[PDB]
Amino acid sequence: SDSRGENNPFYFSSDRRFHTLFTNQYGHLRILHRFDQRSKQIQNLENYRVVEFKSKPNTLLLPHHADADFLLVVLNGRAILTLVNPDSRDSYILEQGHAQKIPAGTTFFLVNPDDNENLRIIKLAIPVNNPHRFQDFFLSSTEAQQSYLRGFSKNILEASFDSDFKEINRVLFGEEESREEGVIVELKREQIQELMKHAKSSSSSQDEPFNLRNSKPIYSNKFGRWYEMTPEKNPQLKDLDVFISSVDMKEGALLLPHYNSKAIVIMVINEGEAKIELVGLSDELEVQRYRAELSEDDVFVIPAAYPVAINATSNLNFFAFGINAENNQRNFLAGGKDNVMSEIPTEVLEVSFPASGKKVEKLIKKQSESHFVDAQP
Amino acid sequence: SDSRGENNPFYFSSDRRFHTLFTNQYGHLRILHRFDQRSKQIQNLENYRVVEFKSKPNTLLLPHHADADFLLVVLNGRAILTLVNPDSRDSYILEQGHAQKIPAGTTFFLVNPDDNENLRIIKLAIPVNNPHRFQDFFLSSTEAQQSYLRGFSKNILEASFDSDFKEINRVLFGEEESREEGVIVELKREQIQELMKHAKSSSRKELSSQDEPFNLRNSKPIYSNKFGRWYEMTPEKNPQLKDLDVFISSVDMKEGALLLPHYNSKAIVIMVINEGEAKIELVGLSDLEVQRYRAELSEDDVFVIPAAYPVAINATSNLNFFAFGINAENNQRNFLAGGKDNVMSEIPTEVLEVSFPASGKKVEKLIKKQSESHFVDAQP
Amino acid sequence: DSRGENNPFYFSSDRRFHTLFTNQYGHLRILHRFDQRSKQIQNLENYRVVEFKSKPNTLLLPHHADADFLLVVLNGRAILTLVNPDSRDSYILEQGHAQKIPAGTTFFLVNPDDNENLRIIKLAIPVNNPHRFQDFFLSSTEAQQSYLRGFSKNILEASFDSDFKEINRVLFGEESREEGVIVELKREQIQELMKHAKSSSSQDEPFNLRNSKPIYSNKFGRWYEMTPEKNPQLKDLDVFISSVDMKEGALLLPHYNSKAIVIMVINEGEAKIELVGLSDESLEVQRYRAELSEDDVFVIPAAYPVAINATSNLNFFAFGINAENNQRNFLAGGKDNVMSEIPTEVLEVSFPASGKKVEKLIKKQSESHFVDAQP
Ligand SMILES: [Ca+2]
Ligand SMILES: [Ca+2]
Ligand SMILES: [Ca+2]
Repeated sequence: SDSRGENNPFYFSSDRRFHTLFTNQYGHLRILHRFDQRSKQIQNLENYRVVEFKSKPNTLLLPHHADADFLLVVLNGRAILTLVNPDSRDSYILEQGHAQKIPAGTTFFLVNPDDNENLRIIKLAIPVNNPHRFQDFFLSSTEAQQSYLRGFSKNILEASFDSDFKEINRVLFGEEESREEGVIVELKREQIQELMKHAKSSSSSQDEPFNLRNSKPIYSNKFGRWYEMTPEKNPQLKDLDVFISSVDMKEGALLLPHYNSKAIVIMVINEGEAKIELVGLSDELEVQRYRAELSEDDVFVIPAAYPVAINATSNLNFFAFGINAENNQRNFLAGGKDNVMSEIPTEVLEVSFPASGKKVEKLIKKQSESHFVDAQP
Repeated sequence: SDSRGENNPFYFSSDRRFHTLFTNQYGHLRILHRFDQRSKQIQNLENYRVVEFKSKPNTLLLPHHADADFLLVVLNGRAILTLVNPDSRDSYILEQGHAQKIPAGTTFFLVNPDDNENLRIIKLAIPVNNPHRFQDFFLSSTEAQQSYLRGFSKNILEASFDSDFKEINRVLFGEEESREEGVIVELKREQIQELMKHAKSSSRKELSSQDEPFNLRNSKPIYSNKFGRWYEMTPEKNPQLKDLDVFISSVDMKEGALLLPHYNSKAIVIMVINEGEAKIELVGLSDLEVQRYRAELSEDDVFVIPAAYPVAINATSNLNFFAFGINAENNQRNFLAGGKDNVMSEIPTEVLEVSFPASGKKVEKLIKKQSESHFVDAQP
Repeated sequence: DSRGENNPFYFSSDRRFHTLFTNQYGHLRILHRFDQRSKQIQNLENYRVVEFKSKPNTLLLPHHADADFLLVVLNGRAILTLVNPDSRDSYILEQGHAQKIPAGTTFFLVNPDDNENLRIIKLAIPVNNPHRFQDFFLSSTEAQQSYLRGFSKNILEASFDSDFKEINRVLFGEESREEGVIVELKREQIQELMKHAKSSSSQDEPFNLRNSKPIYSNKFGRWYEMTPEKNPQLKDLDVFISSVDMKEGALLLPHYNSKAIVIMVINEGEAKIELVGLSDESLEVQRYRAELSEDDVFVIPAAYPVAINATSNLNFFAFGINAENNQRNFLAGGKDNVMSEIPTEVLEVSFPASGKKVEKLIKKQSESHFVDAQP
């Protein structure tokens, strides 16, 4: 009666739950299948899309903008993010863990300055025109796509650029100098240098990128570490009412059963393997079990209030976006810290469970560690 | 053009428009049929649900949390509301009229500390995961439901509680019969008093804390006379209400009293009958003739007054109803008769002259005939 | 290529409006639902647009609607009176004036001019149902019963403290009732409620974007714009308003609004508009074109590139939804040209020609925003 694997509606595997928007020899862009189409239980995520981006060393994703706000996050590798504005531009160096909100319609390009490592990015998108999807407008002209400038008539273009259409087509379109093949190209090492010296490394600005990784972990012991930034801590995060998390776990570590009070969590596996257990209510009852094994790039959604537990089967790190973030309270159901069960009066425990109240409190204090424990032990 | 009784889409009778979520000898929890499913004319109430809870003396609603924001209101009686947080807990004693916003996901339990009076509660619910409904997660293990802790596997449970499953199952699940029968149990006085010790009181004389239970009945009525009185708290005056953009009303009317025709400018009102009976007249527009919506209201019935729709209420017995005003911010109640808050009496003569058949003279005259305000006698 | 009536972003005065009421003294029309014509602008589903036109010395009878209104005077003059529970406020509205009318506010409208017509466009935000609103007229005419008629004899008698007969005579009169919701007033009358009114909570009264410094301005056109960050009423609605003047033969350079969904209407004149979308295997652009005439409405989705040719002297007004911090990115010219902010190395690979050449072309056009439609 359990919902496991690809039958688990909260599981979005990279193997079967993504759609490739673009892919070539240098990298790819993939968009996660819609949340609400997979399950009505997370219908309120219908206004969010998730994009995964990967590109090989010394690559560049060409200038483009979208009718969607983006909360870009670097899961693995390093990158140069340049936001191009109407009368200025800003380049930033994003290290693993760095996040940055990109207002909708902001033209931008991305570089993987690393000479040997791939760049992996996870991006939360909030569409503007249609609540369920957005469009990527590439200003560039490649064999894979026409520049949107091509949408204007000859007369408009000639009067706009104060030039003959033959020069315009020759220089910008190349649709009788040759154009690149796709929206992800490889740059010469020297070129990466020029772009690199102009970028600014992040050392909570309303604009500049931030790294939750270099803040004090909210939870930290021998089995795991948990970094988290909330809208209370960051203005970009407050605008989106979203919190972000980055958690490390050693092989054999267990993230104890817990539930987020009001936040809907979208998590992604950065590296490692994990077994996750989610509890829902069956459908005047009985609990509905949702199980899944997560691997690199897999996405999983933890609905607000649904109890959850994660067992790391290998060293692991996962990232998470918390929707409806403001004042979320993480309620643990075991351990000696943030444990809501330990906050219930003896008299209430007496009637809430079969055994006596004192017999329940005794069992509750058994586990002396908090948040992360030995999966065995 | 007269939709009345159970054919009135804005009427949600206690009799046919509720679904029982749980019921037993000590009390029951019911949820109103979805608003949007009844009428597209109130489509924007789709993200709201309404729950009615009623329990006997000395009872307790076991600890649980829900994926929905709650605006809990004690319609009748008194209760101890305890909010159990990750690392602490707060208890409050709620007298009739008290309201408190319970953030989504907050584990809480509820007790009727009164020895002879029932506890009647009405909750405005705003679901988080799905806009149309929420789930109730009970931590307890009873014959009626499994603890959500059961959803986890034995290995996770053992590791989590650092104990053998044999013990865990016996202590928390047990499926002699040690478990209670349902999610609402009866407690002994000693237990009640013990759950009362740290419970805080609002105390009108004291200085209130914006994040704790508040009672609109301890404030000065906005309207008040021989026939009825109206208490009201708005988001402008309360942060909990502001976060929800909702106002709350508590209206007292004596038998034979008429609540004059009026309309709320922008708030969509969900009203519920606390005690008594009344006849309601709501005015809508047909798809230009007017469309009439009438209903006879009694205890626990819910009725929706769409924003801008004119409405009048006639109390056929002493009455008290409570109301939730959605899209509340800066709402302006426009009365259509009487000598106060009457929008008509604010229309220049020349405009009244062409607006109605008679001269602006005769019209302004008919307007000033009623010297009462808000509440008048229903049978002069 | 989608053009004319086949362009889903084009909402013509000729066939995309529905008349709510019309008589010899004026009419009220509401635009067909945006989302019903195109899913590309589904997020405009909670908005409606109404066009109001009344001749000299007319009055729109007192009424209220379960919808927030942002009323704009396209052409003409007007007296807007907001009738509250315990008071009333009259405002003189000149061409270009805008005023927000909170939902449920009873108001009446007068065209005090002797010859000029009153033309208004209203942005509406429904309260009870997201897709439409109800207009409640207090008045009693041959076209509509007063909503008071909805209450019973007993309620009415007790409410007004009078026998029904008098009530039914003074208010309903099914010395008779007018023909419709728009009536003509004698000059004497106009003068009356005219002198009471007030022209030119301060930041809660009508405002006029044309009394501000144009954001862009030259010999070919000028652009007046008021955003949420400059007006409280606009901030509540998260809407910006625009008034653009263009002389015949002028070209508004290719550009796009970063996050604002724009609803524009042609006040006077005619224009040619070119919008760029994407088709949905080389990815091709989708061209949306149309000729915009008086009262026509056209929607520019956020992020969609657009350009406009004024084929006659022209003025258009626009509503910007999701306005907060909108960034208008121009794609040519000197000022606000995002292409000129792209580094040489990046341009080098984004286009066929070399970076230096791309840069040379981009700088060829030294003029900004508005230019002559001639190279
Ligand atoms: Ca027990
Ligand atoms: Ca008359
Ligand atoms: Ca090139």
